[PDB]
Amino acid sequence: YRARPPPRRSQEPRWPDPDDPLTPRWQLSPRYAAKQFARHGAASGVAAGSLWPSQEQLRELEAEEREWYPSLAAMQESLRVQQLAEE
Amino acid sequence: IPRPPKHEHYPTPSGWQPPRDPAPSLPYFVRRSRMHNIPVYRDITHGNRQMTVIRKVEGDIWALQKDVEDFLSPLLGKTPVTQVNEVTGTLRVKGYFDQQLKAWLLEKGF
Amino acid sequence: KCELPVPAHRRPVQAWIESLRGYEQERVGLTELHPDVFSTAPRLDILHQVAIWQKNFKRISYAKTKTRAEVRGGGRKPWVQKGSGRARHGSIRSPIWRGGGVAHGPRGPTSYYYMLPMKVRVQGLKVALTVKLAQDDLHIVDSLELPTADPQYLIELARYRRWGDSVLLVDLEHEDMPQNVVAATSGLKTFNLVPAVGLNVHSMLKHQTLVLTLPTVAFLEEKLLWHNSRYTPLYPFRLPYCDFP
Amino acid sequence: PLHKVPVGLWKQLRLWEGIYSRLPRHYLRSLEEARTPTPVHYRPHGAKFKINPKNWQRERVEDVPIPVHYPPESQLGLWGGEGWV
Amino acid sequence: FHVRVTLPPRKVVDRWNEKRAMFGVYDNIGILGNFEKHPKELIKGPIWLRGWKGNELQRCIRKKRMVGNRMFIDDLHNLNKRISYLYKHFNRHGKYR
Amino acid sequence: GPRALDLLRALPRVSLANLKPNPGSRKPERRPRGRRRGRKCGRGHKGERQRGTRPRLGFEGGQTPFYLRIPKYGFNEGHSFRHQYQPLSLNRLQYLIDLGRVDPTQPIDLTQLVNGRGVTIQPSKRDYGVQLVEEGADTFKAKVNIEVQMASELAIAAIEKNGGVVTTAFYDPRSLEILCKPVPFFLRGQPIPKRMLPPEALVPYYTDAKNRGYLADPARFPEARLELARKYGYVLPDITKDELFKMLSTRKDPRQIFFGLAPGWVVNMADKKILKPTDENLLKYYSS
Amino acid sequence: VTYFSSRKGKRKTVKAVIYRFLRLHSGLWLRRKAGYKKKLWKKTAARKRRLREFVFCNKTQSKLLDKMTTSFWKRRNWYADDPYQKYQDRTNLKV
RNA sequence: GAUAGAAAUUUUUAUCCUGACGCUAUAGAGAUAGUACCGUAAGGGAAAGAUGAAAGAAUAAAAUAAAAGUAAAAAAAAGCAAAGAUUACCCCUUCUACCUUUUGCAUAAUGGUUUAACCAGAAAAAAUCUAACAAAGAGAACUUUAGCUAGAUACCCCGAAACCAG
Ligand SMILES: [K+]
Ligand SMILES: [K+]
Ligand SMILES: [K+]
Ligand SMILES: [K+]
Ligand SMILES: [K+]
Ligand SMILES: [K+]
Ligand SMILES: [Mg+2]
Ligand SMILES: [Mg+2]
Ligand SMILES: [Mg+2]
Ligand SMILES: [Mg+2]
Ligand SMILES: [Mg+2]
Ligand SMILES: [Mg+2]
Ligand SMILES: [Mg+2]
Ligand SMILES: [Mg+2]
Ligand SMILES: [Mg+2]
Ligand SMILES: [Mg+2]
Ligand SMILES: [Mg+2]
Ligand SMILES: [Mg+2]
Ligand SMILES: [Mg+2]
Ligand SMILES: [Mg+2]
Ligand SMILES: [Mg+2]
Ligand SMILES: [Mg+2]
Ligand SMILES: [Mg+2]
Ligand SMILES: [Mg+2]
Ligand SMILES: [Mg+2]
Ligand SMILES: [Mg+2]
Ligand SMILES: [Mg+2]
Ligand SMILES: [Mg+2]
Ligand SMILES: [Mg+2]
Ligand SMILES: [Mg+2]
Ligand SMILES: [Mg+2]
Repeated sequence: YRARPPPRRSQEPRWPDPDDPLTPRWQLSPRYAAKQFARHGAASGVAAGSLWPSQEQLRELEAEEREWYPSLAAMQESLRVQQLAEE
Repeated sequence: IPRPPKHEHYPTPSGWQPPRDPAPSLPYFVRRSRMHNIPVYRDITHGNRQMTVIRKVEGDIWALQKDVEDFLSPLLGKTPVTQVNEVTGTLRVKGYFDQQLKAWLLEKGF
Repeated sequence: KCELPVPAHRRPVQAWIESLRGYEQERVGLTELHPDVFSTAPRLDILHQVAIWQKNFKRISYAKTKTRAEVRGGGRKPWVQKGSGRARHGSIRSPIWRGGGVAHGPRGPTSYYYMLPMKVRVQGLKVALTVKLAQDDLHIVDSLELPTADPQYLIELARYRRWGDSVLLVDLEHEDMPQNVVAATSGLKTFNLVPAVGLNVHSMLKHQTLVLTLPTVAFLEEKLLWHNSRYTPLYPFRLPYCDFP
Repeated sequence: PLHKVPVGLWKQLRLWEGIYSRLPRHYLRSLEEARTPTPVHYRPHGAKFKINPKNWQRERVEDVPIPVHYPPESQLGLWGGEGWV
Repeated sequence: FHVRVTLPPRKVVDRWNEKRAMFGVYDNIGILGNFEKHPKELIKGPIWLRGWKGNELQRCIRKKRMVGNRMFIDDLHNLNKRISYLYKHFNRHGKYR
Repeated sequence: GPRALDLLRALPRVSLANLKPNPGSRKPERRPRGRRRGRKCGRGHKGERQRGTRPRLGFEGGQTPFYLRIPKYGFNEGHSFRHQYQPLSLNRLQYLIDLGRVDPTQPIDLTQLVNGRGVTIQPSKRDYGVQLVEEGADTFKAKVNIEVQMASELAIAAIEKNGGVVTTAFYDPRSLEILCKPVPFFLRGQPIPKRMLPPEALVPYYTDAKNRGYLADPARFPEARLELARKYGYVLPDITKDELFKMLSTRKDPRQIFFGLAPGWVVNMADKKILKPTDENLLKYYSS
Repeated sequence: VTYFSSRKGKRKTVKAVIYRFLRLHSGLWLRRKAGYKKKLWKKTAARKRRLREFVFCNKTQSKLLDKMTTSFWKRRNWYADDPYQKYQDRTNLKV
């Protein structure tokens, strides 16, 4: 007898149909498109501009990091107040 | 794993000493590990059984056992209890003698 | 001549190179085989683990008997416990009763999936090749060509050379297998053609004779000797590595 | 034997065939959009991230709407989006 | 305990059919294939049991998670009762404890 | 070598019909059948033993359990938020260099240690990097530019004796996961993010010059280095006169993760090309 | 103790043990004396000192607490400025 | 207290290769069938098939003649029915049925007329045994001061009065 053809993982990009109701949810997320670019990029057929946060997203990122993560000057002066207070 | 770089002086500061260029004229042979260290290890069972294991041995293992027996005889005053596993090529010695064996095999160039 | 560095304390093992273009076209050269693959320790118990593993790693049973909960009926007490004069029962579907379920039976599709560590599987291939070579069951064929597509040619060729009852023919790649060999072995049961990637322990022990092609021999030594001096996988090797594409 | 399409999607696929398919697109688009209504009973918290008073650590917080029952009597009038709790 | 009085027709099993000759051919696809496909990507069977193993409780839980929404009404109920009984038996019963 | 291969020629061929497991590897299972394991099956006689309804684990029969009569004290209070540092010994650092696992010609940081299999970092288990310990300070003869997340007085002194450079830098768990496993990150198709500042608790450690902090004022390093040389009585080498001064003076921006890379860059490994942003807001956000 | 959970099927832990015990990597467990905060004016100076001291647990108690907690709490931890960091490993134990 | 238990953040390459270390008439669906039959009603719900190429070969043919139960062939002092034996079946000598439950049962304590079919130990945290590789192991995510990965060794059946909803 002759053996069956070996199973090989194709290197071509894949794109499931968004309109198919049976497609997995994780295969339509924006993270999947970015992963295809990091896998192939040239053959992925996705604009490289989608990898950076949009203006609406950038404003959200700017506010969240500012309000929660303080500045080095604020941290340095905050510790001075406590050191003076305890002393 | 990269090969160890050549050093102008031996042994290296970490104690590593490369094998001798010619193969020693002895029946048995002890291969180095994939990390280029002597394959002598400790092993503890039941929490109170202490054993030393010599792995990766090719050739006449019984020659290795006899050379170990008279090497450790003056230190203990008696022949140590050993197990020979020819199907694997592993000599098992009852007790913690890993440091003494590693120096002994290093002098013989394995 | 062996390409990968043979260990200093040992020497390579050698075997004849044969050709299938003729009945008497045997011993047409000499090839060196790496000692760490074709001359390793004869581990006949590391073959048992791999041979059993290839048999009980994809077995998914399909036996599911219905316990007393899944039976159709028997939701009522058959008779009052006291005063009837018979043994007390609580359902007519208990395992005691005739039509009842199974107290302890095969439950649902059961999967037997366990993966041996990779270095044991690699060690399984090395010992199988050494056993085949040590018992004169390994023959090296140069480029694996046949004069004709007639399947009777292989039958008489194996009979003349005493290649046993079954012969396993290998090739480096699927698309590169010549038409004469494919058509000759497609009509035979004891003679089978498998690509180099489809080689394993169970196939070797099934067929009494193993035939390796010279390009495949270099392929096997390159793949099997890489595990001796490798690192543990930080991430799976399908991902890019510095010196392992 | 199992269903090829999950049971939860049977109602959604009911709209894609038959008379429901010929319905005007603008009506269907508004129907499929299930936006969260304005909170009436429960009091939401504005911040998406909050600091645990016991733990003194940054943690994520999410608003979960409180289910409310709308009796059929409500459909005849204007209750402002509220009902029995 | 009465046994059959006639010899049954002996089963002529051929050890060299297509299934047995090609059995376990590509088991080493990962080792000899640049590690592109794990050998667990050749298992044929249930969706929730491809490359997975467990006891009876972990199997029933796993089945409910993946294909639970695609099961029939009666099968969905029987699975729930099986999970509850196994949960009570494994934790609240036994000898070693 | 393998003299057992000579014996295999005389013996018959090895096939599936004659295979035996290693003796002792498979202990046989005992089933409750027969006189020995029968009529009780190893359970007992009546009670909660034979009927399998004995109480939970740690229940002493109505009496207050041992684990409930001990007063609560905080041993694991907030353990999930305490920082952990994997220790690296100079004995192992010397061992790696001698075997070629790492090289002193190229600057060494956390990434190079991981690729050398020296230390393994699990960001999930609240690991904030590698701390340098002084276990092998006496026999350390290497000259490296090593960057760690915590250092000791003797470990710093031992390296500076040979003429090395030691610097401590803080890595956020979001950044530390990227740093320890760079290749998996580059396959996620996301821009390289800025490295976050240390919290208020860890500001003094990385700001003082005694710890060779990355955020410390460079003007106070030379006087701090000489104090260690005076304290341990070793002559301080003039590092500016060595031919590897360019390599030994290499550092990272506090907002920078890798060597020579910048936040906002996208590494397209398939095409072997590096992408850079152009918008003013994108450049400002990734550089502030 | 929940040997098999109903969500993931893994082995759960008892939160009572961790809130009042410390496990050293050598297998020894650490605990406080019972009654070290109750009626201090009544007890003598020596008795109060004895109740304020950390104590070890014997084999049965140590073995019992290992089957009540999962394997996450038996790992090797390298805390910064940990007072018990030097007590993790045993030494000079001739058994 | 019993126990309950997330997320941020990560991973997942397509089609064929689908069949069976699943059962064979007390098994497998309840099924030859929700039909007979028992209930006013909701509801409960079975047993049942066997010749051969041709029975348009029924002065018809082949197959085991093997379960308990009877017939061929009723019984002859004496005893847990048997053993030691013996020229000889008894006669002689020696032995307080079997399980369960108990401090202790031939007990006049429990259960069984006998036969066939069916009916009851199941889980891998720590450990021991065997092996791979070893200051590192694992085909990612973890464990590491001789350890890590893989295999093998494990914890039953029948039964209440009741409780809640429709
Ligand atoms: K039935
Ligand atoms: K249990
Ligand atoms: K017994
Ligand atoms: K009675
Ligand atoms: K009784
Ligand atoms: K009885
Ligand atoms: Mg051990
Ligand atoms: Mg029922
Ligand atoms: Mg009822
Ligand atoms: Mg009942
Ligand atoms: Mg049935
Ligand atoms: Mg047992
Ligand atoms: Mg069992
Ligand atoms: Mg009995
Ligand atoms: Mg009993
Ligand atoms: Mg009792
Ligand atoms: Mg009480
Ligand atoms: Mg760790
Ligand atoms: Mg039937
Ligand atoms: Mg039957
Ligand atoms: Mg009869
Ligand atoms: Mg008598
Ligand atoms: Mg008596
Ligand atoms: Mg009594
Ligand atoms: Mg008793
Ligand atoms: Mg009686
Ligand atoms: Mg009684
Ligand atoms: Mg009776
Ligand atoms: Mg275990
Ligand atoms: Mg109640
Ligand atoms: Mg009621």
